[PDB]
Amino acid sequence: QTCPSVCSCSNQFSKVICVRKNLREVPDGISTNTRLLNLHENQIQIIKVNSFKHLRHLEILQLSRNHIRTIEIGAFNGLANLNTLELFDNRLTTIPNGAFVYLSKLKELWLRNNPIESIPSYAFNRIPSLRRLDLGELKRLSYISEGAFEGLSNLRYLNLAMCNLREIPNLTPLIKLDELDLSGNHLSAIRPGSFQGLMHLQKLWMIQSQIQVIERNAFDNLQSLVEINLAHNNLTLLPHDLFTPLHHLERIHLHHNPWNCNCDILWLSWWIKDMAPSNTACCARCNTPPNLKGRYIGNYFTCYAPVIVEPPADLNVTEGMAAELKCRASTSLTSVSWITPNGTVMTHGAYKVRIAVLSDGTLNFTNVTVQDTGMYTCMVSNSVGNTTASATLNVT
Amino acid sequence: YDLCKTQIYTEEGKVWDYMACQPESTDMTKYLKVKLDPPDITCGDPPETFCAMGNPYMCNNECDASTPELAHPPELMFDFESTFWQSATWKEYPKPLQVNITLSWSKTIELTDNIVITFESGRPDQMILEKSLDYGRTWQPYQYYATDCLDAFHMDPKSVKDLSQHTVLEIICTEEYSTGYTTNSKIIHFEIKDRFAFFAGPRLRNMASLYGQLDTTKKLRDFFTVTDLRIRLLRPAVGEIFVDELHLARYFYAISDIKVRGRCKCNLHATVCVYDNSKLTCECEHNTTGPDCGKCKKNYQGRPWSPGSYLPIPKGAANACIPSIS
Ligand SMILES: [Ca+2]
Repeated sequence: QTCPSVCSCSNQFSKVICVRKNLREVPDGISTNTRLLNLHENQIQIIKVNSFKHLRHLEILQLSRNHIRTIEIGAFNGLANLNTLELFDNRLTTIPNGAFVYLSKLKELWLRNNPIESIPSYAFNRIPSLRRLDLGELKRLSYISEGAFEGLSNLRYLNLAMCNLREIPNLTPLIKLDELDLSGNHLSAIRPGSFQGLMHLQKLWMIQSQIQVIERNAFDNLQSLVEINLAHNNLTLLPHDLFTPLHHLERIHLHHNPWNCNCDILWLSWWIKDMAPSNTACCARCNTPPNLKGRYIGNYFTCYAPVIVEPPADLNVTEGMAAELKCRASTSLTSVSWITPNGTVMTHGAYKVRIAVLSDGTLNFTNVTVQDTGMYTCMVSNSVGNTTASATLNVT
Repeated sequence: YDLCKTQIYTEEGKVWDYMACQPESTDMTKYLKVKLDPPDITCGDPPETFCAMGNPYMCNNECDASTPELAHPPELMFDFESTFWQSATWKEYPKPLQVNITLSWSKTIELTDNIVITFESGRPDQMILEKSLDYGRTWQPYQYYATDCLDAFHMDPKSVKDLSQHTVLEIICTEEYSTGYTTNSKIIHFEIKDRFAFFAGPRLRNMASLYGQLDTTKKLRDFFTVTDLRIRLLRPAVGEIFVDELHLARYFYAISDIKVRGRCKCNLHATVCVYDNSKLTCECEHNTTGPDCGKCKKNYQGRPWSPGSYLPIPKGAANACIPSIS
């Protein structure tokens, strides 16, 4: 029933608009019937204890584009139905631990464009119901804890864009995570060790993250991945059959990158040709050589099959000793996959348990067994063709 | 270049010494007249819900013309600065959301500073900045702005920094204002000060080099002269080529402020400019007549019409109209 003179209320009092009006303190006179409270573009700095105590039906609370520097402990007390909490473009130096405590309905929380210095351990743990979180545009960020995202087992969306981070933080407690945004950062090079534990992730955004190279078997852990955005990066080439373990993948964004078009970019060319339909996600163009510069991707030029440096030699060895099947390739780009006499195919990406394949392509054995004897074949694959090399192993 | 006529004392009598004139460069947006096509583009009737640039799931704020706090009329684009104008989200898919913002003047105006179009939500993936010297009859393109220049306009992506002193009048397509993950993520610029910098210099102290070229070359002088301006919007900020269909509320146009600074064309004959009957007109001096002082006043037709020149600095050549021969 009650309405403040500064704020513009609606009939039945569900939407309370306080936009454009200048306010230094939180306006007193908000009705209990209120479901939406908009306080965008204001001069409010401190959110006092029990400021939204009587508001039990309030779902969306907009406290964006304000001068909010400090939030008290009992500030968000009394809000049982609060789902969305807008806190973007403020003066917050640190995340208030005592603020986000008793919220069962909270699913969305935006905190972008704030001068937040450090994210501490067990942050957002008191609010596990959260499904969407945005911690973007943190220009004054200097520290990220190990257990920073701990407790957020139900979170699906996370935005760590423009935080100027060099390495991917601990995103392991985010099991249900589907969408991740790491765009506009200072990410040097994507290593295979990174992104592990994000099995349920489908969308990844790495737009203008200053990436220079993507190492072999980097996106192998992201099995359920559907879309990757790697636009506006300093990438020249990609490793052969990188998107092969990613079965559910369909859309890849590779535009605005200095691509060096040659024999090694043919697998990516055929991916756009057949795997991608009438609608293509990217409009990628070459930078080097200058004669091919600015042309759209998608075998006229001279190309050759992969060449093996050292073929696997037949060796006689006894049980217990360490065995090796040497198979080096001419270029580091080629993907090496061994075929055991059992029938199973072993690659470099797989875990190094007993029988393993390293970067050079050598098949290393820790302990030789009876069942291991037979005929071993190595298949070196390139974006143009395939070459095989036969070997016989003797177990005594 | 503020004074027109000064009391001069000669050996034989005492008359006036005529010099080059130039009015003060001020915020021109106060004198323009905005035109939008389609005119129903401004959201309000019926009220619509929009999404901010920050998150695609951030859909809580709405637009309503009936309430002044939620209304976004085109008047806010020229408001003293933040207030912003907004367009209706493209509900009609796959019909291209094309908006034309015609900035009419009905007077010749020579630009002095960069045309800055500060946006509120995203920078368009396809945009053309247009001009007119014939009061809106024909349209000449100033600069093109796109995400992929070779695909959108069939041109090679260039920049003002890549241009030269001999290629100032060249029309280029830039990718500088395409991405939204850098500083100035919501600002579109039309480099005029940088185009003057090829002659004047990086410091802009040696104005004599710029002034000298403007008096000799007519085409260079006409390049900065405008009677009308147009913001040809083609595709809104989508980022990725593959556009969403279920949530069309994410895509729309939003302009915070437009910075159009310059002087009215007086052909170096006037300093005073009166905005009489909703139109800016030159208060003609040096015995000149017309809207831009382009014609000699009858009875002052001794020598043919010639505009004033800046050289020498500061007292430039006026080239005033002399009386007719009996
Ligand atoms: Ca404004």
